Amino acid sequence: GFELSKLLQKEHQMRKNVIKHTSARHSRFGGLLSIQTPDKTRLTVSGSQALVDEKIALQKLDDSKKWNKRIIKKHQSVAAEG
Amino acid sequence: ALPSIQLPVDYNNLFNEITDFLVTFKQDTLSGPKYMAMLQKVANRELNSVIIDLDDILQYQNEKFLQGTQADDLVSAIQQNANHFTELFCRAIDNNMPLPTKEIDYKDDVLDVILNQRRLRNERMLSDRELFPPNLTRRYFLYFKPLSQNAISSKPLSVRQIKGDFLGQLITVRGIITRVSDVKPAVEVIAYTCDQCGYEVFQEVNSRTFTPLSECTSEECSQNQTKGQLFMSTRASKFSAFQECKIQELSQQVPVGHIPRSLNIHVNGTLVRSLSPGDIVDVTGIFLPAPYTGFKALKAGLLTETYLEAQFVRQHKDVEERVMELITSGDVYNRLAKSIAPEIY
Amino acid sequence: RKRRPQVKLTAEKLLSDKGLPYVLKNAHKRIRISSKKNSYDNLSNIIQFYQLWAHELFPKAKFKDFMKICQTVGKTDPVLREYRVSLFRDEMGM
Ligand SMILES: [Zn+2]
Repeated sequence: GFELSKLLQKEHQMRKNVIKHTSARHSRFGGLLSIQTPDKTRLTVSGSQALVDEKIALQKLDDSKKWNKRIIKKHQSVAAEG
Repeated sequence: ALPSIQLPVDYNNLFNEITDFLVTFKQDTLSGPKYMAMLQKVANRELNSVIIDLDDILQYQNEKFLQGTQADDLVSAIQQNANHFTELFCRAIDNNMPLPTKEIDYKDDVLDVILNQRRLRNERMLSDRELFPPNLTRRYFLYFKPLSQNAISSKPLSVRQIKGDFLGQLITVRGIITRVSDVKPAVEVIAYTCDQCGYEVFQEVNSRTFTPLSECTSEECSQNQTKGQLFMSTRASKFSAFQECKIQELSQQVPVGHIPRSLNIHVNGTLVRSLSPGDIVDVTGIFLPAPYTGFKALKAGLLTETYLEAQFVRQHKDVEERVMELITSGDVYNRLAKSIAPEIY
Repeated sequence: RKRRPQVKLTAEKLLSDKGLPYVLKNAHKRIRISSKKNSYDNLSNIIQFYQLWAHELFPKAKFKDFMKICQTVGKTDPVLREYRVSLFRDEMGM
């Protein structure tokens, strides 16, 4: 129970850091933000937590892309041997 | 596949006639062009309803006949096909839009800021070291008013007298409105925003159904071919106050042994909510068909419904001096008793 | 039917006005490392300018993937290598 209480404290701190990023309102509560670089441009992100801080908005703009690079895998050839 | 025919109506000459009529005509019979003053009030945001009167057009072509020249019978071309001529008059108004003469209040208009940023986009991208649909920028709702006392639109018709040959034409009906639905917003331009390229796209709606756009078709978004997902924005979308109501044939117009028929009237823009249930009204509107989409259009085939896009609505229906005259008449009780229901004794 | 080649990070792309000349023009102006700020804010300020530069240059790839393809192009393209030695030679000449 001692180690269990410490694991729940660690889980509570990680859950608090997760729900910092979580929007306070619901999902359909639509918030659109236009960020500009000092080179004048308009980039639109959709979120409520990303409205206030720049880093969550830039993490959204990084995460909104659907193209992923190839990561080659060794395919775990150790299991082929007995 | 699509063979072509020739018709004796020139749209370019008729468009020139419309854009000369907008700057030429002035009504001095009541006692500067008055329609230009109305478009100036549109530019000053004074009014949102522009009513083109066909009696004014008939008097304008009569004045042209007095000058000795001849028109191309513009009012008959309005009465034959008013649906294309609505957009033609809208483009003629947009070609002759006056400059605003008062405070713009630029903070309220979001579409002005969006189009300013898109013109910045266009000058920056094409620096090299139509952009918007016309219904998005339109703040005015166009209506038509039929000619009277001067000819099919002038003659009022029953619901049963409206036939299949009256589709596409400006008609007039007399009837009692049975059911009026709630005022609902109907879209005309949908705005989608790209989360990657930061651009927009506008999709126009001219049907009962529409499909959304999934991926952006921007030049910058497709040059690097990133697959940005489009997001619909209701803030920059173009809306209209649409209301559907049902008009019924009057019982005097119904022949003996028949059941009255009902017709659908769709009102848009500033003409909304004037229709009331249980009200005998005259409705002048463009008689347009209502086509389906998809499987209903495939199964029902050529058999298509219809509706009415209303353009003008007319209601069929000192006092103290008359009260004092009734006082000096004397015996108000007996006079108001015996005057009510004169068939009894 | 050859319709289109899918775009990658190329030698003409780094040598544009929007690219590494943008870095030489504006990186010393934009990047500020201060001892008063903690290390998270300093590292995020390092990442932020390069992330905006990546989203202006090659927006198709994610930012870690962008650094991986920059590593691949820096190992591969010779025009980028002679540009990289030209920058160093121009600064030691002065
Ligand atoms: Zn895009």
